[PDB]
Amino acid sequence: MKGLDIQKVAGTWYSLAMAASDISLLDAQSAPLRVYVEELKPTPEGDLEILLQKWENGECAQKKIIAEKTKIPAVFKIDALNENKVLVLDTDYKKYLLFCMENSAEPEQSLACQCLVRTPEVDDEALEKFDKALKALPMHIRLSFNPTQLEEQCH
Amino acid sequence: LIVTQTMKGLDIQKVAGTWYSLAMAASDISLLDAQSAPLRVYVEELKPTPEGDLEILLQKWENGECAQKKIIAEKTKIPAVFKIDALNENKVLVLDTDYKKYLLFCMENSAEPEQSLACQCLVRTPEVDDEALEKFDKALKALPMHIRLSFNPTQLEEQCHI
Ligand SMILES: CCCCCCCCCCCCOS(=O)(=O)O
Ligand SMILES: CCCCCCCCCCCCOS(=O)(=O)O
Ligand SMILES: CCCCCCCCCCCCOS(=O)(=O)O
Repeated sequence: MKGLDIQKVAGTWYSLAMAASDISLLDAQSAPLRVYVEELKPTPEGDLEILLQKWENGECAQKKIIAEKTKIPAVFKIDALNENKVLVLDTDYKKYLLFCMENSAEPEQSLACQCLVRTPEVDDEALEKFDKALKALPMHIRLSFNPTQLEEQCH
Repeated sequence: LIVTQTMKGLDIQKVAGTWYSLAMAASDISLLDAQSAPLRVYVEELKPTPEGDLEILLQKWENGECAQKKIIAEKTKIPAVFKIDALNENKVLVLDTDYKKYLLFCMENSAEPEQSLACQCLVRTPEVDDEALEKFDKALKALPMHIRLSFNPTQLEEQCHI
């Protein structure tokens, strides 16, 4: 996607759907890449704070990741445990956001994608765009959640 | 669910032999998610019985080993529909097949049809058949699936798709 206005993706988001290239990365509620985005907050430094949930050590834990802008407008660099690049595939700011995360050292084995939406409702158009994008990427696991799970901690 | 194969009739003799679980999908994530999830089963062989029933050799990951089991799917008065004695799955529905390449089937609890629904795409050889996967996806479009899994040929050739 050509260009991102960070100010315009601020606020609450819900992880409506996920997909990954390796099954074991989303294989469990405690799988390494099973993360639920909650809020995107621009920082005074111009970076993007990501508030998300992850099942860790037997509890739903909050994690804070900083996405720094790069020379490519849709690509960010995150200091995270298992991923280091986030690519925003598509967004309308107002309804949905499609992104992918990967570890640049192992791009194929680490690729995961998510469909984020602004409200805890099944956005069929967002899921259609997400599936169309996934058609061209080597995904072997796909997960989708219902609004009740979307309103629960760690779904 | 529409058992499309019911109209065409099912010839058990022509489904005999080796099969590979290329893809699976389920309405409830927790039933198919983990490697030891209850409905994460891998069909190995179909063997018609003298009674017209269908013996099924399958693999299942349990307690850090995988295990093999033989189950008997019993014929019914409706073609492509079978009864299986399992803890919480009791009906197998053969959605589609061409006998020579792919076989789309589903398993469900008739008592709890939607929360228990799982479906699989079986193929004759350990290769990715994207036509089979496309028929599988078209069938899944009308089912309330929330998890989908597909495997690569090496996993197809491995015990328990390890
Ligand atoms: C019988 C368990 C019910 C748990 C419901 C949790 C639903 C959240 C999404 C599925 C993750 C769960 O996947 S799991 O394989 O780790 O259980
Ligand atoms: C423009 C912002 C769009 C990105 C929002 C979601 C990115 C969060 C990625 C989590 C990485 C998880 O990394 S991990 O090491 O904890 O598994
Ligand atoms: C070509 C048709 C193949 C049909 C295979 C059906 C496999 C049955 C798996 C039941 C899982 C067991 O679940 S349980 O929890 O109830 O024991």
